[PDB]
Amino acid sequence: GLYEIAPVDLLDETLKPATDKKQLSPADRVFGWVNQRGNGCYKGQLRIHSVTCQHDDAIDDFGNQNFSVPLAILGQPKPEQARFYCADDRKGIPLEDGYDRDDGYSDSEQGLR
RNA sequence: ACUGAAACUGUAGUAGAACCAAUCGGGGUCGUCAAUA
Repeated sequence: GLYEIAPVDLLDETLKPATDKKQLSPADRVFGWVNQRGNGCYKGQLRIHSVTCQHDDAIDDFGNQNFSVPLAILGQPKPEQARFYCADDRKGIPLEDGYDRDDGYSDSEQGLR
């Protein structure tokens, strides 16, 4: 089945990425913005630079240069798990327990988490 | 019912001044998929 509402519709227009120079939120000013939908960009007011490691032997060679630990499974996020990614309110409150999956992206008064 | 002759369209003059190839982005991470018996 398909849920009835697309997740973009469960996000408020004031929380979506900014579409114009006048709707720049704090991080869009501090870190800057480029409009993904048209003209409009802003150079960020915050620049990170001069990263230096202090420790010379900072890297854990696990024993030999050829050793390698196999690293769990980093799976892809699956927002289809509406009980994990969907919120019962635009306050971000979780879905209620015990309801069937169709409850998920179900009403416009639902929110994203 | 006696051709005028002779005469450099040339001389001077910087396609140039100003303009940031640049703005935003963690090499990141979980549950789905199939439909019957």
